[PDB]
Amino acid sequence: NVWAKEPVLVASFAIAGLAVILPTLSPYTKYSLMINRATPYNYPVPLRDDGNMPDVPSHPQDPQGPSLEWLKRL
Amino acid sequence: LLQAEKDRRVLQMLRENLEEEATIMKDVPGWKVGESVFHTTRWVTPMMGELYGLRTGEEILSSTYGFIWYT
Amino acid sequence: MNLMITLLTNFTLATLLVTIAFWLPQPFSMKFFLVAITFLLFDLEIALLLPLPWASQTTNLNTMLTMALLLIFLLAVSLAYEWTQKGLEW
Amino acid sequence: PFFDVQKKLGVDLDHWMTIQSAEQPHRIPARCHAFEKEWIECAHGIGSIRAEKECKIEFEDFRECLLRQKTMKRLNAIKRQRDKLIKEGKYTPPPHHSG
Amino acid sequence: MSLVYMNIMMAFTVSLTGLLMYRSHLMSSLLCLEGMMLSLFILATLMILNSHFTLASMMPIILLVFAACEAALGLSLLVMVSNTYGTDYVQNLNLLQC
Amino acid sequence: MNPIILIIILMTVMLGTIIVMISTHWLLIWIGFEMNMLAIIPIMMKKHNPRATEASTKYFLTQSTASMLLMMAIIINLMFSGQWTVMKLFNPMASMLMTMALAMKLGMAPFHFWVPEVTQGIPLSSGLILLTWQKLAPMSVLYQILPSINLDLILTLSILSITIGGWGGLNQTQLRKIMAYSSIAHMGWMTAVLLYNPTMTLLNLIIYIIMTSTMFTLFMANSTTTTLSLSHTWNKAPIMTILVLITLLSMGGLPPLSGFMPKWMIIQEMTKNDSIILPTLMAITALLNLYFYMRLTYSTALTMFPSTNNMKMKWQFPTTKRMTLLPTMTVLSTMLLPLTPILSILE
Amino acid sequence: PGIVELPSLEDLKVQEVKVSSSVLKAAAHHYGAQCDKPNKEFMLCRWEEKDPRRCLEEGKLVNQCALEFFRQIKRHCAEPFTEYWTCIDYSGLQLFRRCRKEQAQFDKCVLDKLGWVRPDLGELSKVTKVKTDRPLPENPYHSRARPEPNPEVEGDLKPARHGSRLFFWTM
Amino acid sequence: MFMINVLTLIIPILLAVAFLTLVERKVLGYMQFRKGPNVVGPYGLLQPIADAIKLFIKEPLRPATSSISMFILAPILALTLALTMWIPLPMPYPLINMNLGVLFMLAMSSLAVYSILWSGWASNSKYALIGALRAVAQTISYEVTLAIILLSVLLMNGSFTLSTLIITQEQVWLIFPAWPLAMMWFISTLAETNRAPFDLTAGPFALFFMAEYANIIMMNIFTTTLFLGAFHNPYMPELYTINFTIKSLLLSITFLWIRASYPRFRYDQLMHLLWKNFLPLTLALCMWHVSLPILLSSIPPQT
Amino acid sequence: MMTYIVFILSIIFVMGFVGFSSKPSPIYGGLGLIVSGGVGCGIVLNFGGSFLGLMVFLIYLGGMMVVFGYTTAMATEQYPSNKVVLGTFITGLLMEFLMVYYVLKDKEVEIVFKFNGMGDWVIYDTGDSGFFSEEAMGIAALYSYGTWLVIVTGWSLLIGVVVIMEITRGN
Amino acid sequence: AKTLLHQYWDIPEGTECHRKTYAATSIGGASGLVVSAYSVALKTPTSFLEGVARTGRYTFTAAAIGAIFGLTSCISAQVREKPDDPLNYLIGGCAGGLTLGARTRSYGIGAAACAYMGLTAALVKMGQLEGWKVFAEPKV
Repeated sequence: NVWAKEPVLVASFAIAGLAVILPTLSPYTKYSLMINRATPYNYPVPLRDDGNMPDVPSHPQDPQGPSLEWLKRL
Repeated sequence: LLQAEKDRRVLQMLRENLEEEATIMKDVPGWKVGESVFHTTRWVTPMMGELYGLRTGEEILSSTYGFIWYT
Repeated sequence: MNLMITLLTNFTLATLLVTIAFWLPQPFSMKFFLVAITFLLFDLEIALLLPLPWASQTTNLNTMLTMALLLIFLLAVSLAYEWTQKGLEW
Repeated sequence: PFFDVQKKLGVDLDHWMTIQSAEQPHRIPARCHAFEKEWIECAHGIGSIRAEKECKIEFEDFRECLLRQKTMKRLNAIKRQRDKLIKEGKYTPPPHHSG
Repeated sequence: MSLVYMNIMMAFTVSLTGLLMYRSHLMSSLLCLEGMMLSLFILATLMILNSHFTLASMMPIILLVFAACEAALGLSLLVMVSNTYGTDYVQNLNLLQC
Repeated sequence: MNPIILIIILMTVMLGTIIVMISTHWLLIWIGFEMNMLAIIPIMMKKHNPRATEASTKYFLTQSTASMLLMMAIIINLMFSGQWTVMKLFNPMASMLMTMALAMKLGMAPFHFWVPEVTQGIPLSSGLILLTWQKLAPMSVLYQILPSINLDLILTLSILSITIGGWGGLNQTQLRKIMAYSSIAHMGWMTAVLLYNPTMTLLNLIIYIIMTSTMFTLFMANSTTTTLSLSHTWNKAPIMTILVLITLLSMGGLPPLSGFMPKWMIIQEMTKNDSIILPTLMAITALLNLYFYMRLTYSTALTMFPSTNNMKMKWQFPTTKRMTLLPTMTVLSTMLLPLTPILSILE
Repeated sequence: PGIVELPSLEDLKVQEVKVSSSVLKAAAHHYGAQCDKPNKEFMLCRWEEKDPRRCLEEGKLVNQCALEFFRQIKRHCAEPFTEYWTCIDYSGLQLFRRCRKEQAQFDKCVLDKLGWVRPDLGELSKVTKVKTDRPLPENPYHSRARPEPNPEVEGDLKPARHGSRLFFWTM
Repeated sequence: MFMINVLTLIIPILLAVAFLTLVERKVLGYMQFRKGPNVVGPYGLLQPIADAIKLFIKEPLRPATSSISMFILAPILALTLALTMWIPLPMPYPLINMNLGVLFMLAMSSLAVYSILWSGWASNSKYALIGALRAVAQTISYEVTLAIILLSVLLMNGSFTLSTLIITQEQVWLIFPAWPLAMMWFISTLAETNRAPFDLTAGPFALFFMAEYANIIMMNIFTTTLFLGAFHNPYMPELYTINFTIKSLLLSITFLWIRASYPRFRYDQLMHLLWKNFLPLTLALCMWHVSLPILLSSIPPQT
Repeated sequence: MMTYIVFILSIIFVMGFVGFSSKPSPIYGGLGLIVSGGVGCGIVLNFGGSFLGLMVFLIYLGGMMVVFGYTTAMATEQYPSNKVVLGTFITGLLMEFLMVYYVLKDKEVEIVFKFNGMGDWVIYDTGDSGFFSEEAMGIAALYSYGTWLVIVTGWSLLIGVVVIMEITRGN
Repeated sequence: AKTLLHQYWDIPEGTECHRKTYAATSIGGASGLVVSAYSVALKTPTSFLEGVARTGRYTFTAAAIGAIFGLTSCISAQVREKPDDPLNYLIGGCAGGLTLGARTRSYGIGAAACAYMGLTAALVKMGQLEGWKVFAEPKV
C-alpha cells in the first residue's frame, strides 16, 4: 500500500500513534508521579506539636510518617 | 544549622551597621536612628545595602556578584 | 566578568593577529525569502519547545505530555501544510 | 464588556498567573509576600473606593516594599554624608572591618 | 529606585523616537521596533528578577516570542512591498492619497 | 484564497476578539490585539492590486506600533505597583500611554491618518470587518480601565475626533472615505461618555455596528465607488433608493428615526452633570456631519442624474447578489425608536 | 515612623561553630539522628513568627547542640572520620556516592562503638510534630482591622415602580 | 592563573588546526594513492608551518571593499567565535562550569551564520552575493535540526550542566539508546561545518580557513562528549583525556573519511531532502523520546 | 573593571540604540542592533540572567537579525557620511552625556520621576537558599499551570504561518 | 499649559496691569508655535528658511492678537471701572479680530473675525464669571 508510496511519513505516523497510545497501557506512570512528588524543594515545615494526633512523628527515625522505600529497592 | 548561622550573621550586620549609623549621622537634623521606612511592625528582608552597605567595594562585590560570574 | 576577561583576551589577540597580518606586507527571488521566514517561524516554535527538559519534574505529568505533543503536533501540521501546499517546490 | 465565563464554568484557568502568593510549583514565597496578604485582606470585601481612601497606609507599605524608594533615599543620604565627613577628615573611619 | 531603570526608560524613549522619526528605509524603522522590544524585555526582566517574582516569570520570553513573530510579519510585508516596487523607500508610497 | 482558509481566518478574528473580551491578564489582551492584526491582514489584499498592498502596509505599521506602545504602558504599570489584574492603573503616565495606544488602535483625531487610506484601496468586505471588529476590540478594554484615566485625554480626543470627522468629510466622493470619516466622528461620540456612564458607550457601539453593517450591505448589493454609480442604482432598482434614504437619515440621527436615540441619551446622562456647553458643541458638530449624508441622499434618491444605457441590458437580469442579512439589520437599525428602555438590557 | 527593636551585643555572643563546610556536610545525617530534635522548636518559632531578633534563644540552643554533637564525635571513634571527610572534600561539589566504602567504615565505627543508626531514606522528610513551651502567636502581620463591610443586598424584589420612569414609554 | 588557563586553551588551537591540515592532506593522499607531503622535512609539520607563514607573507587582497571597517569586522567575529567556543567543553574539568552550555553552542553557531552573511554582503558584486546567500540558506536550514536533536538527546539526561552528561555516560554509551538520532545529528554536523558532500561553489582566506577547521574540531569534541566516551575516576584526569582524545581523533578521521568519497549534492535536492526527510523524522524521535521517559519510570535527577 | 559595570554596559546599550536610530543603511542598522542585543545580554546576565539572556541571544541574535540582514541583502540596494544621520548621532551622544553627567555630579535626574542616582548593587538577594535558579523552575512551569497560554501562543504562530503563505501567494 | 493660563486668570481683572499683556503674549506665542508646528510638519517648506518664516509669521500674528486683546482688556477695565461685564472683552475680541484682518491684509476676514472672536471672548469671560468647569465634573 502506502508503505511503498511515502514510507518515512508512514513510519512517523506509526511512532506518533504509539507515542499517543502507549502511556495508557503503562505500569510505571504512577511510579513516575510518586518519584516526582516525593522530591522536596522547599523546607519541610514543622507544625505546632499535637492535639494528641497519632501522626506527624517526632523523631525523624520514626516510620509512622510517610516515607520512601521503593527508591532504594529500584 | 546553616539557617541559624545565616540569621545570626544578618542580625550581626544589622546591629553593627546601625551602631555605625548612630555614630555617623549625629549632625543632620531629624533622623531617627533606626526607622524602617515601612509602616507595618514586621521584619522585612533587608535589601543588600542595609546588610552590605558602606563596606567599600571588595566584600560587596564578592558577596552580591559572586555566584553571578563565578564560573 | 570572568568570561568577559576571556572574551577580552580572545578579542584582543584576534585583533593583534589581524593588524599584524596587515601592517606587515605593505535582483531577487521569493524562493530566497520563503526559506528564511520558514526558518524564523519554526525557530520561534523551537524557542517554545526548548524549556521542555526544564519542566519534566513536576506533579502534573500527563498534562505536560499532552501539551508537549500538542506543540510538536502543531509544528508538524504547519510543516505538512507548507509541504502539501507547494510552499517549498521548484 | 467584561464577561464572567471564567467564573461561570468553574474552570479557574487564568487566576494563577495573576498575583503573587498563589501557590508556586515549589512552595516558595516572593520578596513581599506578607505585605500582599495583608493588603488583599484589607481590600477584599470593598467597593474599590474606600480601598482608595482607607487602605492607604498598608498600600504605601507594600509599595515601599516593592520598589524601596525612600529607604534607598535614606541610605544615599547616609552615603553622601559619609563622603563629605571623610572629605572633612573627622574620625578616619572605623566603620569598615575594624576599629 | 534601582537607578538602572531610569537609563532603560530613557533607552525606550531613544528607541521610540528612532521608531517615529525615520528618513528613508522602512527596515531601520522595523529594526528600531525590535530595539524597543528588547528594551521592554530587559526592563521587565530586571524587575521580575529583583522582585523574586518567581511564579509568573514567563513575561520576558513570551513577550519576546510574540513580538518576534510580529517582526517576522513585518519582514514579509517589507519583502512584498519591495517585490512589487523597485526599492522599499518611505517615498514611492505617496499613492492612495488621504 | 480557499474557503476553508477564510473560515479559519474568521475563526481567528473571533478568537482574538473573544480573548480581548474574556481575559483578565494583560499579556492575553496584548496577544488578542496582535492576533487580531495578524488575522485581519490577509482579509485585506483579498485581490492582488497594489492599492490593497500599500493599505495593508500602512495599517500594519500603525497597528504594530500601537501594540508595542500598549506593551510599554503595561510594563510601566508593573514598574509601579505590579500585578496582572485588569483594574485601576497605578500611574497617570501609564494611563496616558495606554489611552493613546488604544486611540491609535481605534480611530482618533491625531491618529486617524491611516483610516481613509486603509479603507480606500480595499474591497467592501475587508472594510466592513475591519470597522466592526477593530472598533469593537478596544472598547471592552476602555470599559475595563476607565476608573484611572485623566479625563482631559478622553475628552480631548473625543471632541477633536468628532470635529475632524465632521470637517474632513465635506470633500470626498470616495464612499469608503465618507464612511471612514463617519467612523471617526462616531468613535469620538462613543469614547466621549466613557467616564460618566459606559452603558451609553456600549449601546452606541451596538447601534453604530448595526448601522454600518446596513450601509456596507447596501453597498455590497451593487458595487459602487462614487455617487454616480448610486444614481445608476437609482435607475436599475427603486427599493435600494429608499433604503439609502432611510439608512443615511439614520446615520444623520433624526428624532423620528432610530439613529437619534444614541445622541439623545448621551446628552441626557451628560447634562445630569455640570456639562452643558460641551453637549451643545458636540451636537452642533453632529449637525455638521449630516451635510455629506444629505448631499449623498440628494445624489442618490431625490434628484436624479442622467443614466447610461446597458442599464436597459441590466433590466433583463433580476438581482442575484446574496445579502448576508440586510432587511433584519435594516429594520432593527431604523425602527428601534420606541424601544429606548432597552437601554437597561445592557448592564 | 516606628523604630526597630534590635537585640543587644550580649545576646549576639554564642560560641559559633567555626567549622568548615565539607566536614559539616558529611556530618549531616547522624546530626539529624541524635541532635536536631530540639531545633524544630526553632523551626516552628521561625514559621509561626517571621521575625528573627526573637527566636534567637533557640538559635543559641541549636548552636550549642551542634557543638555538643561535634564534641561527642570528636572525643570517641572515629578519628578516621577525618579521613572520610577529606576523602569527600576535594571531589568538586560533594556527591555522597563518591567515598562510599569509607562511609560504610564510619557507619560501622559509630554503630559497633556508639550506636546512632543512619537515617534511611526518606526519613529526613515526613512532616513531624513538635510541641513547644511558648503559646502560638496571633496576627503576626501587624495590621489594622478590616475597615468596612459592604451591606449585602438581599430581600425579595418588588416589580418596577411605575415602569421605566424615563421620559415616556410608561409601563 | 586564569589567563594562563585561557592561553593554554587558545595557544594549541593553531597547532591543532595546522596539523589538521597536514592530516587531512595525508589522509586524502592515502585514501587516494599518494604519499606526501614528506619532502618538506620528515612527514611535513613544517609544511603547515611553511604555508601558514607563506600566506601571512603573501601580499593581501587590494580593496575593492565597501565599509572597510565592516570588511574587517566579519572575520574578526568568525575567529573570536572559534576561540570563545571551547570554554564550557568538558574534558574532565572544563574551563567554565555553567548552568547551561548547549544553548550557548547553538547561539554561537548562529553567530557563525552572521559571519557568513556579513562576509557575503561586504565582499563584492552580485554573483558572489547570490552564492553566499544560498550558503546562508543551506547553513540556517540545519539549526532547526541540530537543536531539535540535541534537545532530544539531552532529554534522557534532563539537565544542561554537561558534567551531568559525563556522569550519565558511565554505564552505556548514549549511541545505544539513540542511534538514529545521533546519526542524523552527525549529518547535521557535516552540514554546519559546510564541507563535502555539501556544496559552497573572500579574504583573509587564512582566517576563514581557521574558523572552518576550529568549527570542525569543536563539533568533533562536542560529539565525543555528547554521544560516547567512558568513565572518569577522579585524581587521574589523564585516563579520560587519553580516551577522549583517541575517540575524538578516530571520529575526525571518520569525518574526513566520509568527505573523501562522495559527490556534492544538488541544492534543491539538499533542501528537499532536509525538510521532507529529516524534519518529520526528527519530530517522530522527539515525540517518542518525550513519551518514553514517562513510560519507563526514568525521568532524570534534574537537581 | 569595577562596581558600576551594569551602568556602563547600559551606557553602551543606549549608545547602540542611538547608533541605529540615526537611520544608517539597514545593514549598519542590523550591526547596531546586534551590538545592542549583545550588551543587553550582558546587562541581564549581570542580573543573572542564567537562562533568559542566553535565550534571547538565539532568537534575536540567532534568528531575527539573520533574516533582517537577509532582507537587507535581497530587497534594498543602497548603492553609494550624511549630515542628518551623523548629526542626530552627535545630538544623541550629547543628550546621553548630559544625562549621565547630571547623574554623576548631582543627586538625581528627573524626567518626571525620582531616579535615585547611584550604581545598583542594590537591590539584590541576601544569599538565599535558591538551589534551582528560580528562573529555571519558573520557566519549568507553563506545562502544569500553563494550559491556556502556550495553546494560544502556538495557535498564533500557526496562524502566522498560514498568513505568511497566503500573502506570499497562498496556496 | 495650565501654569500660564492659571497665571493669566489669577490676576484680578481688576487692574494689576501689563502682567496681563505679558501673559497674553505668552499665550499667543505658545498657540502660534503649536499651529506653526503642525503646519511645518504638514507642508515640507523647501527651503527651511521658508519654514522659519511661516512659523515666525504664525507666532507673530497670534502674539499680536493676544497683545491687542490684553491691551484693550486693561484699558476698558480701567476706564469703565466695572470689572464684571463681558462687554469689555467683546470689545477685546472685536479688536483682536480687526487686527487679525489687518495682519492678513483683507477686510472681510477682519469683520467676521471681529464678530466671532468678540462672541467667543464674551463667552469665555462670562463663563468664568458664572463658573463653568473645564471639560468635566467628572462626577455624577
